[PDB]
Amino acid sequence: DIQMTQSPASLSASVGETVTITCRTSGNIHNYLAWYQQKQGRSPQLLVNNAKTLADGVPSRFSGSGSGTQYSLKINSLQPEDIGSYYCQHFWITPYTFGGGTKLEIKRTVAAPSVFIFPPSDEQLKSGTASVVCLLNNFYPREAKVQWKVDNALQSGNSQESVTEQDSKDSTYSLSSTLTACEVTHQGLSSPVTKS
Amino acid sequence: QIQLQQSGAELARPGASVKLSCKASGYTFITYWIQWVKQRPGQGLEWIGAIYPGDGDTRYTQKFKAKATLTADKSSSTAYMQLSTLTSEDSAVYFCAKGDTYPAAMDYWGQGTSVTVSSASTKGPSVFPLATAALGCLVKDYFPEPVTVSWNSGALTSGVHTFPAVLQSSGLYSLSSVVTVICNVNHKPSNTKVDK
Amino acid sequence: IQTTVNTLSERISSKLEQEANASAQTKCDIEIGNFYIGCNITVKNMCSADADAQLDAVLSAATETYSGLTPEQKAYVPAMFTAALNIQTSVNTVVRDFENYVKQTCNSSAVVDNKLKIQNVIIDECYPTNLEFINTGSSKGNCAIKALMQLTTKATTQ
Repeated sequence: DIQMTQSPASLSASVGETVTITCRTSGNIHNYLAWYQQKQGRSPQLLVNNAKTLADGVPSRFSGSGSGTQYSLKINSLQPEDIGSYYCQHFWITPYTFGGGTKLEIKRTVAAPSVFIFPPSDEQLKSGTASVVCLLNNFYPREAKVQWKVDNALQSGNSQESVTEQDSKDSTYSLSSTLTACEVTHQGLSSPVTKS
Repeated sequence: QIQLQQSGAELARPGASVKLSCKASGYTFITYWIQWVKQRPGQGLEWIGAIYPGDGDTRYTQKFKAKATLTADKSSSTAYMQLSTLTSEDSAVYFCAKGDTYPAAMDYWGQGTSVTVSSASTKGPSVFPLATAALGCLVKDYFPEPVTVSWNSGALTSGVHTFPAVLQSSGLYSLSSVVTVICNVNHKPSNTKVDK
Repeated sequence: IQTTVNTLSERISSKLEQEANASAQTKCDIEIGNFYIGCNITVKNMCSADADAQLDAVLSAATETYSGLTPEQKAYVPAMFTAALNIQTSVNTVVRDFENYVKQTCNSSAVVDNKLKIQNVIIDECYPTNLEFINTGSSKGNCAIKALMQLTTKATTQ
């Protein structure tokens, strides 16, 4: 049974840097190997086939190399559209197995959140529910803190939050927090912005 | 040209059974192997196995040899995967994908079926609105996943951030979608098409 | 040289009709489509339906033909492996090496899971030598026939 070690499981890099993902096999697989790219909540798409052959529509910065037990997907000139997970797959002999996956992310300059706040809409209030929403739009360092303070009281155990994946057009993140004032703490602002 | 259509989002019951359909179009469905891959949420790619629609021949990964039965109807150009004894680990996304005269790499991929196995009941979303400025939609209390959000029937793409849903403690799901500058929420598992 | 090639085709046809119980009138699952290359190419269907038995007979035919080879003829064989399979060997290990090559190659997903009915066989070089492709009827079986045909041709380059 062929086993597949793919390394690394995460990578960060700046636009234009070159990036390499390695797949390692327990046996020789004689270049019966595919690479796939998976963008967030989409189907895998074939990138490289038979170890070295690029697929149709795949840009020139993708390359594949490898011999018997060691195969590599290289991205010279890393682009923000390349954000996602990358998998290898051998087809040397049934059963077919995949790789663990590499999550590609982009290093960029620090970007401060834009903060907006939303009042529980009337319709929700009519239904005996009150959700208040805080949105941080497009910050780069993903590390963020939203603190909730209604009646200037630090609320706790009553908020739920959600981040997106890096935006390919900005390399930034977005964040949404629900309470059923917000104090935003991030390393691109000085004093924690507070909207209420 | 080549299109693989997959069955829509399903709610399965624990310990029962679900049947997934993969309709091929744009090629000779009888000369190319079909393959099935499973992805548990936030996890990597799992090779289930492959069927040869002509012969009807199958190959399987051992793990799934008890869980999944691959069949094909040549008359309809539909491949079928049958899942039995549904545990929670079968809550995942299942992909079909066209291979070659031998299974080989998966060059064209179906869109994927989200299967949630659960005792709970289907519930349609309530879409509450939210106020460059940020506006948005709150999609509260829905089960199972997933809900799709579009803005202006797909006109509005730039500035949109649909967030990963959150599991409110009730066991119902919630997500918000915002855009900076009427929203169309779809929930197939309850056949809901609200356009606030 | 060609005298050796004829022994091989004889021994393959005999060993096949015996252990694999095949005839020139047996139905072919896999049929050879086109053969591409002073050499004379012909295809002989000697088909059956049990791949593993076919592969075992081809190898005993090649083993016998090799062992029968004279000391001088043998010494020439190592060069053909490198030329035909990019694999090195020696007059005391050719046999075992040939059988690993085949076991590995002819049990690959592109051999054994290939549901293609018409198979084409193409070979680059050849030097009036008559060459016979024995269609065994299986991708596994024909896979080993193709391996021997590669060694035979790069043998006719001396």
